[PDB]
Amino acid sequence: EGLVEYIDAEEEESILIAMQPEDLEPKRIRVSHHA
Amino acid sequence: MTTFRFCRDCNNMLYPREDKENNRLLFECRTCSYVEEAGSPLVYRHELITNIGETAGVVQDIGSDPTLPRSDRECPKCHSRENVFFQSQQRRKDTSMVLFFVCLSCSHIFTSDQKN
Amino acid sequence: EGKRIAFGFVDRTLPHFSKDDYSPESKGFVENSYLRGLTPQEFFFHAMGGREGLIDTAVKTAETGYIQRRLVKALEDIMVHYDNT
Amino acid sequence: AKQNLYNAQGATIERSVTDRFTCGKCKEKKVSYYQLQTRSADEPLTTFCTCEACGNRWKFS
Amino acid sequence: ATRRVLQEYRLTKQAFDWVLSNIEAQFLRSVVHPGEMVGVLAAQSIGEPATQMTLNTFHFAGVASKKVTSGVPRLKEILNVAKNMK
Amino acid sequence: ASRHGQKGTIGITYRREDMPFTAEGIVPDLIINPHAIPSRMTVAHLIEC
Repeated sequence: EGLVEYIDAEEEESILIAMQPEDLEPKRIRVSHHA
Repeated sequence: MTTFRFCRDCNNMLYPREDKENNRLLFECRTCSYVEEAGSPLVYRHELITNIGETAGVVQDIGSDPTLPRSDRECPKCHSRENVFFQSQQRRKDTSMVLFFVCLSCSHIFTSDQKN
Repeated sequence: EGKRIAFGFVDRTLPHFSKDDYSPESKGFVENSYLRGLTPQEFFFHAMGGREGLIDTAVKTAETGYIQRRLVKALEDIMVHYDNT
Repeated sequence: AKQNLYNAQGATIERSVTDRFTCGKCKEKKVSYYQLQTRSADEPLTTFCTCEACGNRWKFS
Repeated sequence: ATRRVLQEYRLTKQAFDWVLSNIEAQFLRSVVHPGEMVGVLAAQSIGEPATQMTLNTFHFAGVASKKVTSGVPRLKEILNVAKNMK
Repeated sequence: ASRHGQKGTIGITYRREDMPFTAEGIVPDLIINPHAIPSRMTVAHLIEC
């Protein structure tokens, strides 16, 4: 259904990944990445 | 800046030759009879150290690379505030950390170093 | 190797960053503590830092052993005599 | 001439300044430090302290 | 020295004789005993810290502009009497 | 061995009478030394406990 994708160690050179899902919206120290 | 010149007959590069009785330079093809008249006494050039300003390299369709950062600086030409920015893409050891900005709309190149 | 975490990929250090990033948190800086907890990226960088020392021990054991044997074999027959020489 | 005279100099190894360790040679606490995970991970980090006033060096582990 | 004895220590005659005798006795027991195998002692003394030297060799690796050989490779080159140093 | 790189050997065994006890009559099944915590920085052992 195009919901997940298999990525090798070469295509990874041309992608961007948000580690937590909540990092995609606009204790420890977690920084808001500028991307 | 010396430029290669090809013979019009067989596409081979033209070798220089001298004309003593008229004292003039010519370009001849060693395979055929074509001879052409040299326009300048500059035939070869050998520089040693390159005083080349750093270049952003390929620019075409650079706005579709999603691993390239962004900035909100204002365009000096089209007055747009969205652009892509990156460091010099020539990989010399001693290159400075001077940025390069490519505008999103007008595709205009500029730098963060505004030296007069 | 005496430097910050170099660019393993092209113009970055990890797929979660952006090209040409020089911020400290992106080049292997851990601002947390063992009591607080480490985030994944600084955890990875800490892992590489530890791997370096592990390798160091595991091999230079053998090199030092060879040097020690050569040294002891070279000098094994030297003795203080009754002439004090 | 000024630029050449500046460019003929060597690398200055300026070390971190601190005032906690006491030197054993001149006892001036202006002793620089450097600490790293170098000893076997069975033991904690190793520090090396160098006095910037006299040139003394020592190690703590 | 005389001033040090009379002004800093204030020793008497008995204590002075005791100090001189004790100094001579403790010196005479420090000479090396004939028969000692000093070669293996020296080799062990030099090569035991060489085993631990590996750990902190790369501290100069913390300075990139100071890429000068020291540590295990430098000791190796000194021992081999290499004719082409790095 | 525990799950944090802290392993050892049994050095002596005691009976329930010589074991230090709490006010509730509980007794430690084993006793380890605290000189093993600082240089190893195994805070996860303490948190797991």
